[PDB]
Amino acid sequence: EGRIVLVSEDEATSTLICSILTTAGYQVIWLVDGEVERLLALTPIAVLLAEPFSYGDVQELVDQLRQRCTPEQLKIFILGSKGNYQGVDRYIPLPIHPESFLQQVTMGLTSLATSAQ
Amino acid sequence: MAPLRKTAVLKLYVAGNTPNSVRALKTLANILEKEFKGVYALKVIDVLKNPQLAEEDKILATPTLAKVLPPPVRRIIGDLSNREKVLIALRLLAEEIGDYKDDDDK
Repeated sequence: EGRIVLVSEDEATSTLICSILTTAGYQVIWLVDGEVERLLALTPIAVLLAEPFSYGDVQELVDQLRQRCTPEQLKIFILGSKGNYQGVDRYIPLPIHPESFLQQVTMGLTSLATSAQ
Repeated sequence: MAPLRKTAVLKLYVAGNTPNSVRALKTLANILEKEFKGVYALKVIDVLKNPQLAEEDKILATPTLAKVLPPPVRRIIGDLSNREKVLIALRLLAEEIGDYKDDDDK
């Protein structure tokens, strides 16, 4: 249960995020926005949305994920500005730091059954 | 465990409609998630959502697997629906990345 999906149009931020989480033992999959079915296909333990989104609405994706997956089974995190939306466990404001991002993700993982398997 | 942020990136070009393309992600993720987790990051682009991306990478067919790191970059075109071939292709890649030395010289 170490699969994390990151959705963002900006490849540079996504590349850094993917590399930092992978070396920590987690697997990050970068998916393009606008495709909920793709998100469902690779249903991770947590979904990372990094602003800004030009091909979709941030609230729309959050709402759609909530409708298909329960909050106890799938967690939603937003990287960018504000992040004060319902269905979001924690938000990560930019600019972000390597240690800061990892600590927030790790702490956010303390939910549901808090078990590796 | 000292090295960090050093991972390989695999790109998958697919179409969000065809079952063989939709399930391809599932077969690719399954093999990488268990056998090679924390080593390879996966990037997926939907050609039906942003057609110009495919044109930029000169890709007119899907599903297509593109190797970003480690370079030189490589292009893999074939049936990704079959887990057997996918595992075989990924296993070969694993051996290539595993055999890496820092300033071996000789």
